[PDB]
Formats: sequence, structure tokens, C-alpha cells
Amino acid sequence: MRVTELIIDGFKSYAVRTVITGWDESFNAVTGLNGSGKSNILDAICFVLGINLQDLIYKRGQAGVTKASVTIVFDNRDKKRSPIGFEEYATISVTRQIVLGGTTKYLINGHRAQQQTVQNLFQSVQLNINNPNFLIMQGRITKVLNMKPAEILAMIEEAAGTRMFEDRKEKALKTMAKKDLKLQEITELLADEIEPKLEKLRQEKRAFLDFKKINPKVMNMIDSVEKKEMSLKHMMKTVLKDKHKIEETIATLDEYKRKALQETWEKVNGDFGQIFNELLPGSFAKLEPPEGKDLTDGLEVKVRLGKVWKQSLTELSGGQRSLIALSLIMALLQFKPAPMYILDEVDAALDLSHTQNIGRLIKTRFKGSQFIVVSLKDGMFQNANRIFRVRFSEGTSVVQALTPAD
Repeated sequence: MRVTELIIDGFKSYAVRTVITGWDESFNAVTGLNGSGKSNILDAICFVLGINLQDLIYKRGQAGVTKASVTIVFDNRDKKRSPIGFEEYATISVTRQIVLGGTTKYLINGHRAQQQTVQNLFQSVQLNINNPNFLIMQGRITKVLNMKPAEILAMIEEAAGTRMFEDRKEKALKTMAKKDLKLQEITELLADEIEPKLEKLRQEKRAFLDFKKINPKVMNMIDSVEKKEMSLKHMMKTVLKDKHKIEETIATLDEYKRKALQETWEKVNGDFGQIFNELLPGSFAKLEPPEGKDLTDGLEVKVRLGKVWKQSLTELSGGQRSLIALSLIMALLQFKPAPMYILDEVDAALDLSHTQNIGRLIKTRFKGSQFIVVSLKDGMFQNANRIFRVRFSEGTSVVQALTPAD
């Protein structure tokens, strides 16, 4: 499902009921540097999705407005991507409301719904509200640029799905820990408790036969502890074989983990360089282990600016660093896909041509997903199919909808 309509009423700078309609299925751009209305559109979308709420009302809500409502209207004609249990609806609308005191209620298609129902709806179409895989904000770019090689790898390990192997390896390690401990309990009991009692007992019997009393049950005590020895010694050789079996299992786990990480590394590395080449024509990039280490020890971003390999991301300009981090983020979207993606103010250091390159990539390489790009600066992302310009007029934010190529 994709967005077709956004209705904001009494929410933040939208004092009056405001309907923003005609959202494109592929590439939308929300602009408006001055004022708060442009960013308020994103806050309204995040509010319905579920990312002191009385402050979100028009005046918190000390002035006239005392109720706030936001409604997202989804097109649901593509039944293949329809949320399960809602296939009959050609259109699904989710509404969230605020009243004084900051309590909220949800509506689905005009009928009251539980919050869990709305959350289960969004997560059924891979809009992970709890861990947003669809929200690319400026902080994510800054975070990626400062990631150490171990953290870059962790990003790749997640896409490879190697937690599968790591959970198994953690189980076997707890198992082999109990096995290892068992031999220590055996060796303590055997060497320090069973073997001394047995040789002392054989010594008493060896004092008695020599030319007086011996314990009548000495024959039995000998045979009793002699059996306990043969049982412990065989357990030694058995628990060790279990320990060997776990080691061979873990090595097979690590091998399949390494091979799965290798396939994901090559897939990401290929897309990452091509995406960066599209966003910054004439340049290239790759993920490579740091000088001297291995894949298991982490991955590192190497950038070729023009014909020059750069030693550090530190050496890149502001715009080049944003494009490098955005290229890596976009190269990983395929592993946790979403029907909708939101790009929030990543264009501070960018030129117009860079935003045009991002826009072309959205319409082609990422065709099949709906992109909403909230621009920071005006006049960016001009090749968007639908552009919503926010201004402020008569105490409320007003949105002008445009369709380039008229």
C-alpha cells in the first residue's frame, strides 16, 4: 500500500483542517524551509504511524483548538501488498486524534480501532514501527559516517542474517561449557576421592594377607569402588567425545556464517559502488576490511574521489560525505524492504544536481516503493513527480501541490 492523501486538523501549525491529496506512487517531495509546516507534515505522518501529546495541538492547546486529528489514506488496490485481513478495502485510512490531557485514540476507516490493531496492520506490510526500516533521517547519515569497522560489519551481518548462526553457536558454547565443567567434576571425584579410597582399601587388604582383623565387607568395598572407577573413566572418554562433537559443529556453523557473510558483502559492495557512482558521477566506493585485518574483524568504507583513492572519510567534503553515507544506507534497503521510504532533510551539504541524482535513483533503481522526500532547502528534488510546497498564511500552514511536467 502507498499513501494517496494526508489530512491534518488542529495539529501543530495546521490550525484548520488541511487536506493534502494526490500523493504520487513513487516520488514525493515536501519542501518549505521557512516556518514549521513542512517539518510538521512529517511529524503528522510519524504521529499516525506511532513514530505530553497535548502540546501537539495547535496551541498546546491553550487557544481555541482543543482537538487534533491526522489521517493517512492508503491506496490498497495492489492486493499482493495489502495488509492481511484488509484485502476487501480498496482504500485504508488510519486516523489518530489528540484531546486535552494528551490521550489518543485510533480510527481505521472511520471506526474506532485499538492501537495494537493499527500497529499490527503497519507491521504486516513491513512498516516496522518499533524499529523504523523506512525512515532515513539526517542523524542516520551522521551515525554511519562515524561508525567504526566493527559497526559497519554489524550492519552487514544483520542484512546477511547471521544471527541465525550466532544463536546456534551461543547454544553450543553453553553446552560445551557444561561438558568442560563435567570433566573437572569427574577428575576431582576420580583423582581426589575415588582413587585414594581405592588404593587405601587395597592397602588394608594387602596388610591382612601378609603374615589380626580385616573388615569383612572389604571384598565388596573394593568391587564397589572398582566399579565406580570404570564408570568414571568411561564417562571421561565419552564427555570428551561430546566436546569434540560440539567443536566440529561450531566450525561448520562458522563456515556457513562466513560464506553467508561473503555473499552479502559482495552484493552490498556492488550496489554501494554503483549507487555512489550515480549520486556523485565520476567517483567510486567499496567496502573493504581495514589494512591488515579480515572480514570477521570489520568492514570499512574506501572512497575513490575522481581518480584518487582517499585514505579517510575525513578527507571528503560535506556533500561527498552525505552522498557516501546515503549510498550505503540505500544499498542495504533491499534486505529489509518497505512499501514506503521517508528521506528527511539530508540535503544541507548537497547541490541541486545531487538531489536530482537521488531523485532519478528513486524513480528507477527503487521503483516499486513510495518515496517521500522532505527537503531541507528550497528548490531541491525538482524532478519529483509530486511537490508539496508549504507556506504560512493567516495563522495556518498552507500546502501548494504541484505536478512537474504539468
